[PDB]
Amino acid sequence: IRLGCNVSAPSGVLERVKELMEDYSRAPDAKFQQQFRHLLSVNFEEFVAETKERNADLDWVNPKLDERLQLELGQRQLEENAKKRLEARKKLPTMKYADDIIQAVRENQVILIVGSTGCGKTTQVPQILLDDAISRGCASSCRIICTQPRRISAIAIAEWVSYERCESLGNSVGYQIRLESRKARERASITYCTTGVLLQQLQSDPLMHNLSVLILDEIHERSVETDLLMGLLKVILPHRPDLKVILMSATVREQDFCDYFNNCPMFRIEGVMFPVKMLYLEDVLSKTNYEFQKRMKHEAMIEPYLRRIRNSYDSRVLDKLRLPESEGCEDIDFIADLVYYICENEPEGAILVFLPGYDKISQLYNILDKPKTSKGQRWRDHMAVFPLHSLMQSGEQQAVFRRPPAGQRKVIISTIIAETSVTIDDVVYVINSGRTKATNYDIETNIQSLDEVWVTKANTQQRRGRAGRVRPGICYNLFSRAREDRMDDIPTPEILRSKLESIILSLKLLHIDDPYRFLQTLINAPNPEAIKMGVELLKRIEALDQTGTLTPLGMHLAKLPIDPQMGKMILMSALFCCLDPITSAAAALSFKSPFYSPLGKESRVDEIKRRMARNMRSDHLMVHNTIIAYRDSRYSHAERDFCYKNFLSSMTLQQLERMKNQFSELLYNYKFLASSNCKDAASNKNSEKIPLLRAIIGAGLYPNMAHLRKSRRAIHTMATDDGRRVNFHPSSVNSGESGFDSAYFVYFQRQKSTDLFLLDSTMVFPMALIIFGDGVEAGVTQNTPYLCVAKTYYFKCNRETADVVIQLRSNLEKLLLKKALYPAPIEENGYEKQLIKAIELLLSLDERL
DNA sequence: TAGGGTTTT
Repeated sequence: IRLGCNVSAPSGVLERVKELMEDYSRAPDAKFQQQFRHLLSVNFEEFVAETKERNADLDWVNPKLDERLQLELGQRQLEENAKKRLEARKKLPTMKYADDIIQAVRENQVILIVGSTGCGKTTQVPQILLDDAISRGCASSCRIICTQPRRISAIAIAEWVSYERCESLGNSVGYQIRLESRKARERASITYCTTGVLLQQLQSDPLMHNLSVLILDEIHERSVETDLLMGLLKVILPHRPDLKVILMSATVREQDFCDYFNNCPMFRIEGVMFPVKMLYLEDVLSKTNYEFQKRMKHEAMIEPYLRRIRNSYDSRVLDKLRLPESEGCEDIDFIADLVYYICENEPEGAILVFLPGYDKISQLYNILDKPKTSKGQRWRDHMAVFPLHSLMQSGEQQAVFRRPPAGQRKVIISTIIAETSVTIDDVVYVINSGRTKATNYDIETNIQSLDEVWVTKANTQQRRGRAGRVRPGICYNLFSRAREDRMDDIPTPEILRSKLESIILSLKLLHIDDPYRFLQTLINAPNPEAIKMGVELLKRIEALDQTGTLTPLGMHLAKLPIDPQMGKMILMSALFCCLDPITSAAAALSFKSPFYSPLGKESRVDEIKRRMARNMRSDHLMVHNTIIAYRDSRYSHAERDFCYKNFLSSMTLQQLERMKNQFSELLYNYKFLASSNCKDAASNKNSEKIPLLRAIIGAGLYPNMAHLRKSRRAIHTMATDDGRRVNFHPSSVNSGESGFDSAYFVYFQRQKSTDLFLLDSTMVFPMALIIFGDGVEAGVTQNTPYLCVAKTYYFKCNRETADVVIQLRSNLEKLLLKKALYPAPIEENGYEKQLIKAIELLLSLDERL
């Protein structure tokens, strides 16, 4: 055993702590307590009964409202506002199956509608059902919820259906995404919402008694949420016979979902796109005649293939397929040539290039921007080149989607962001690398990695679709048909990659107490060892006890829309009066960071983050300081110049502020804060005490610790608590820095790409880990007295301080158990404040002088 | 010295 720095406290400080704890130890209405015990006493039968009396609103119908929307509908279908709209609707393929669909929903509880894009299933199926209920005289019985995976889609689709119905948004159709809603009228209505909104509303209505029809869309994408939702539909619908659900899918393994719902009726609706011709690597080379020069395991794939096409291609075209670099995007000069080829031949239209990630977008941007070849210098002035990437600004401006200036052709260099998330309408040509990046969590080594991999057949068909929204397009795939043959059908469904602590906790609020049982029933059941790992984390942070039952703390965490570790950090900041900086750290880690990474400016972005960090050695507090500067930028009417000079996204910052207010308002509702305003003076009496903020951050990120050992920009010898050598990710503020006041760090995410990096980190102090961690014991090892945390990191510590810290931890354990069970703000002049002050005192010993 | 992409009453 190695022994770290001494953490013993002075006599005078220890005496004040003993007095504070002894004043805390002379202390003698809980709606929450009653609800927590009620959840733990009832079995599932009682819980289904009890939720059916409490959610009874749609037992009530209004016949005069029914009668008036019926008559109003019949005559507004004689106006010429509509009836232009209505015959333009009838040109969508879905509307010819209108009556077959109405009849199928009436006769069956679950149906499935399969259709390619342009078929109108999302637009039309909700209104076919809605207008049928209104026509039949049953308007007020009808409440239609239709889920979508992405926030942008729920809005645009709702604004479209509202237009198709000659209404301002909010009367018959509405949308609800998180922290923004234009709600439809209460009854006879269609609401589009993200799947996550629906999932949060089960906590209050777990058997879906507040809607009459549920439509799940784009389920073939196998997001965690809709895969989760279908699992719970098999629990709910045996108890909701009147509820109608309509599954909706693209033609991507349609049959899986039909199989799941044992064999339900399945419609196939034709689509509307223009033909997109597909070329593979052998076809591109025979048209570009490009030549390369500056493992294998390749040959066994390509040489059989080269014999079955031998008479369909020139022999020299086939010999380039023998090169492993011809495949994918290993040679960017070859992608630049195919861009140059489309510019000379092959008439008007924008080019959409899919490359895996930032590094290879940067490469092809620079070859087209500052060409080395004369062929490319030819074309530099006649291309308007746009990189597209979720950390780049181009998506949140308006030029990437408008048509290019006269005499210039648009070239978009994009990651998979342009497959579904972002949409460009005048694209005619797609260059499909066939390579993207994916995250791989390995249960065996607990190493999450970011690897470049081949795309799936579902992927390439989506990319080919992006070429046929305007004209017949062309799609070039930079890989052979032999490579396509060995591609997977779909990407790994993401629930097999995710960690489950958040889901397991959410299930216990739906009275699904065994997660091994229920998770085994999804389409793709996760590794039961991942569940074991999720449960052990939830046991560690004490959201479940050691028999696995929900604790009072765990019930509050389950009700916060944020991963449960960061949920805990937010509660802590409510009881330790540092709420505004800590909810900033939490929001940013759950959402993304507000900094762009524009091309060519990486070293300048490094300076900005270094300056916003104010030398506090933490990526988390850096964000909070960025947010403090953004508010001052707005108070100053200098917001756009501030965002310009610092490479920050206004819209991300404005979203992080809506999230911090959501957290404080939730905490105010749960009786943990006196005020809902997260910048309130009383909730932030300690918000400037930097050592205390590292303590609360660590209380959330624990047990993700790392210890630093050497120096030299600088070279770091560092390792996580488990012994693996790590480094800070170069995008982190602590990469390469020299002279840390402490050698210990906490982190949210470890990731291997070129090395094992920490993507974010805060420098932390040993006494903070001791107070808020576990695995704390006192003893002697060489002949010196120690005190340790996680039984991993051992610190020299006198026996007077170790006696006080152990007794201080035991009172902190008791205080948290009380505030979870009987929520109230900590009163500024009471017994519980005395314990808090004891902790403020100890941690303050580590401020930089 | 490096950053696939969604999303939460």
